[PDB]
Amino acid sequence: ALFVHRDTPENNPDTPFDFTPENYKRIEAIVKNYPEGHQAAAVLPVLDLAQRQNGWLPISAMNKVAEVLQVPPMRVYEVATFYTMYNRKPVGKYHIQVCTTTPCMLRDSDSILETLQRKLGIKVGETTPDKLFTLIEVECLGACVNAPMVQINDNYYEDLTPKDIEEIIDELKAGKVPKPGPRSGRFCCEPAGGLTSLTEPPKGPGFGVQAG
Amino acid sequence: TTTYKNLQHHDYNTYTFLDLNLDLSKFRLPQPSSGRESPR
Amino acid sequence: TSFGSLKDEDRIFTNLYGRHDWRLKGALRRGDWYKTKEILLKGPDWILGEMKTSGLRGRGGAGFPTGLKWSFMNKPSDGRPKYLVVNADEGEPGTCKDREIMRHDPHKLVEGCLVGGRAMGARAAYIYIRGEFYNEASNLQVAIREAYEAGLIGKNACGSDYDFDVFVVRGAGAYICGEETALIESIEGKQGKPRLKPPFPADVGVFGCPTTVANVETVAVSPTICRRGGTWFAGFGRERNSGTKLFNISGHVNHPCTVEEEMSVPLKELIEKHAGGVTGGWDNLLAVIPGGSSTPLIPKSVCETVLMDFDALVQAQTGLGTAAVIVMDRSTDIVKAIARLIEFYKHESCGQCTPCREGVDWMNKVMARFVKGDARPAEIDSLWEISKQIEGHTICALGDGAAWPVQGLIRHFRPELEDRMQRFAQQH
Amino acid sequence: SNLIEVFVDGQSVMVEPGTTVLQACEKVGMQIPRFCYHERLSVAGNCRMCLVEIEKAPKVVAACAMPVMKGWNILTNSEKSKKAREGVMEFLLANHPLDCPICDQGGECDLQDQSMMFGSDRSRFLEGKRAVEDKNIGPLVKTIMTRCIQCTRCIRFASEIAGVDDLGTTGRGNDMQVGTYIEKMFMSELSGNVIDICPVGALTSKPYAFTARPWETRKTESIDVMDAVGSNIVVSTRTGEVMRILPRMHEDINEEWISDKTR
Amino acid sequence: SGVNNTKKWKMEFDTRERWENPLMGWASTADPLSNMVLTFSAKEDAIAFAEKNGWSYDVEEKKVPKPKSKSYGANFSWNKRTRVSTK
Amino acid sequence: KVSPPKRAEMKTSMESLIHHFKLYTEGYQVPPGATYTAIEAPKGEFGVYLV
Ligand SMILES: Cc1cc2nc3c(=O)[nH]c(=O)nc-3n(C[C@H](O)[C@H](O)[C@H](O)COP(=O)(O)O)c2cc1C
Ligand code: SF4
Ligand code: SF4
Ligand code: SF4
Ligand code: FES
Ligand code: FES
Repeated sequence: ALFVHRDTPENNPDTPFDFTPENYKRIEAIVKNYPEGHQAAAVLPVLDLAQRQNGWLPISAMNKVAEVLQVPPMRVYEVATFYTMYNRKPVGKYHIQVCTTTPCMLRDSDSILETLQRKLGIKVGETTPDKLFTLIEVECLGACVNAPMVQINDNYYEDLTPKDIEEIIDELKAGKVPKPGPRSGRFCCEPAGGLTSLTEPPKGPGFGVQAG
Repeated sequence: TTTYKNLQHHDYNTYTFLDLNLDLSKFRLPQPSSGRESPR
Repeated sequence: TSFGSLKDEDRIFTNLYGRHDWRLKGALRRGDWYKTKEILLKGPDWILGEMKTSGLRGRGGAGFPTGLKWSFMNKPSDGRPKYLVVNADEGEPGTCKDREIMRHDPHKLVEGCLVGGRAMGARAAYIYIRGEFYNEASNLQVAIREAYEAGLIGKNACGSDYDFDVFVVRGAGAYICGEETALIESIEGKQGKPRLKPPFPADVGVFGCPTTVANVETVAVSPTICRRGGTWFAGFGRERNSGTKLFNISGHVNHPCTVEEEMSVPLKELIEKHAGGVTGGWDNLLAVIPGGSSTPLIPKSVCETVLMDFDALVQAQTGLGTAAVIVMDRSTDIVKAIARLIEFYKHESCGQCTPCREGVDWMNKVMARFVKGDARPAEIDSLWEISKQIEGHTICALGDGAAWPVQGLIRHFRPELEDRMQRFAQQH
Repeated sequence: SNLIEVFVDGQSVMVEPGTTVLQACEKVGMQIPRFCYHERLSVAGNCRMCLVEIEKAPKVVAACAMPVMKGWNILTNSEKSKKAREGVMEFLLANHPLDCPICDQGGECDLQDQSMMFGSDRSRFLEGKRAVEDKNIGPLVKTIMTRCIQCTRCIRFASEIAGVDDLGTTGRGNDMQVGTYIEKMFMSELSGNVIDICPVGALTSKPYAFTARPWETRKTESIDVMDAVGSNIVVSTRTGEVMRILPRMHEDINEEWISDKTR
Repeated sequence: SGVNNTKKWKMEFDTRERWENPLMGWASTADPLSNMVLTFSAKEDAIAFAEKNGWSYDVEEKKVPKPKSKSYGANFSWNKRTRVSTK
Repeated sequence: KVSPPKRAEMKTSMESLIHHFKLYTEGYQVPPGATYTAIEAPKGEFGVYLV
């Protein structure tokens, strides 16, 4: 949030972090995904590769990327101060970020914010003493249709009522990832109780070929 | 059919994506070079 | 004419919200990869020939013409390769369309990077995509490996000379990266800071090499628009605004949907026929938006007679961008909503243009004071005046997307604000 | 002969290709305002102050970057080329902290004028400004980055004239803030030239922190010593004393600037 | 970055002692002819003015800046070495 | 630019501060030109050939 470092002990440039050799071998696929020159362009997934080996990209891990790439270290922070997907602070296990833009707000996301806020202690943007949940008020998530919407570090839970959020978190605390997907039965974005467009088996190959 | 056949997107880890491109490098041709190694 | 029905034979993005093997072995069942040989071998100049006759305009925010856009690079060699790019970054609040076409028919997308790649003449296409679309994007690489397994890509476009590959790149959740150019720099591994436009992408782009920054629809339509249209496809929509379109609907509705119709349908039927009518009735429907968010309002006084052409809406003072329709009913705090959009663009913009670092954030504070009503009314035409100081004063058209939601809000709902100026004025 | 007819309120100018509208207008004298641009640093339109209505266009162009094609007539004093500025400077002056008397660069501000010359009288801004943290680069260079204007005229110095790549731009929106993400000292050669470059008095020289004010100077033009380059200098006096060292422009020696030792 | 102080041919004169007034700390002088700016319009006229009063002129010539080629796109080269960072 | 602003207004509104900082250092920046004004004071045609 503050977009600048303060060299704490747990966030100093000598912390324990280093890519396991399984991850080195993942890099050389990505640097052969981009040309010989301009090998400094892999910063987005590569730096994200660390985000998945651990949350809370430390200052040291950012500086490691410069070592594998021999890019200037400052050109690493530029990316990591910019994009919201990354996490630089110590984050929880789940990182339950939520939409609050108009269409999802208009569909009573505040209640999804209240019921979620009402039952965890985290107001908006801080941790639990268990270090599991780190609620965030984020803005859009693409699935603006299935209107209430959250995210669990890659997943998508949608069309969820204030009642259904309770159904979720009672599982995550001592269970599993409970079926990322919509509720109310609509498959992905069906018209919620009766489908109207396809209604037929589509045409097979070579239908309507224009004499090629 | 009235059954959701995209079911195979729930049991993906966080590494599942990039693990695929680990395979793809064998199915792929080689790439250009700008002459330089980098802008140095 | 009185179009708008679209007998389902002409569904072009079939398996839109469906099932039955989105994976390979079932996209072929729907019509895919069929005559890609001679679709590819016949020639590029033929393809750009047909797509112009198709009347296929842009499907992002500008509605720019294709063919033109792609024929900007049918050039001869210059020394370095030709790439292709796709805005898999949905972005806007309402565009879930490309959270859907990615799965449920990935192969159609893959065609256009291949077909359109040679129709310009390319070497390899990159799909940047929103860094939240993990499982979404995961559906691609499954489809794309199997392409290589099928000998469809890699040294042989279905057994041809045009070597090609479909690499995918993952973003990190930034709406400006959905833009035409910062996209390129994000893909380049930098901040999503755009460029200026004497260096068009077609003369210089990614890796300093020329590009065609397409969007998802414009390419996933390419296979089954070039083997099945060019003149037929033009018959749909209207003259300039010809084709189909993956509309999308959200907000104050019975059943919000992702429907696609014969393009330019009248607005009323999209809420009546499909995606069942607004809650309550039609003393409701207070202030629809046609587009996603970068388009202005419409106060229901025209929403009867709306015709969803790109250009007929310019009489309506909107410009159909992503066509992610939003609807709003009577019982709402509308100025809270439209102000959220400027709370949206505040958290979002790259922060490079001067009149977007502190035009957007400047409007954010003002509208936020209008929701409480403790302002005064003389701002209401000042705030207009600054909205005009950002139209043609910014690199990217976000300013055009950050100004129009306001100007439309003001073109009609001036007096709704005037009330709150009085309501507080009673409160000392 | 590799020359293009170009018009500036009727002038019949001829210019090489790949030239901006500035390098044309600069011939005559229609000197355009500038915050993102320097005559020697890379081009980057971030300020968006050099706007102008090219004739027969609904849209204006950032003259810093837009090259010049045949038949183009400019209107520098149009209504639309001043509305494009009275707005801009009226944007910059909404997060700027009113510190001119505090500011080291009183008469040496390239913003105070360009708010007078082309900015309006009144700042209708009435909401509330922002703030930014102050940095600890080193003893040469003070930092007031509450008034940094995100111009990128510094960070493109290190990356193209001194080869350091440390003074990145951190963040987005108004919340963006230039400076290192970390606590590092930019004590290398030519680090002092960044003071002459930042037109704002955001960063400036700690020794000449507040010792004087520029109109008070009696400027004498003289030559560097202490390295065998013999570059040129502007010396700043005050009542028979010395307060600053400043450079002149000779196109062969250094180019425009000096090294921190002799500064 | 402003350059209107050019276009002219100021003819200031050399400097001499500026001692410190021992009472106040003030600075004081003997030469009244020290703060003697004079704006001219062409160098060919300046020497004619100073020779007309016999003063040993010492000219410095103009320093015109070159016309430089600055192509925005070349910041974004494939081949070349000007590939900037941070946009 | 031709008058100093309200002292309470130079103290919050930025632009009014800058002008206050340049009015009272640099000033108006008149155009070139010339006049011969006049006014009948008690003496008579008091006037100025300001240039
Ligand atoms: C702020 C901003 C954000 C944009 N975001 C997207 C986006 O997320 N996805 C997209 O396809 N286009 C986006 N655009 C519009 C793109 O320029 C457009 O999609 C692209 O040019 C494709 O043009 P086409 O329709 O001819 O293919 C955005 C434009 C602006 C100004
Ligand atoms: S308008 Fe805003 S988001 Fe677009 S380039 Fe300028 S600063 Fe960045
Ligand atoms: S940079 Fe300094 S002198 Fe210039 S306007 Fe800001 S505070 Fe005043
Ligand atoms: S410190 Fe000065 S030169 Fe650097 S970005 Fe800020 S205003 Fe521009
Ligand atoms: S507006 Fe809520 S997910 Fe997009
Ligand atoms: S002065 Fe030209 S865009 Fe900044």
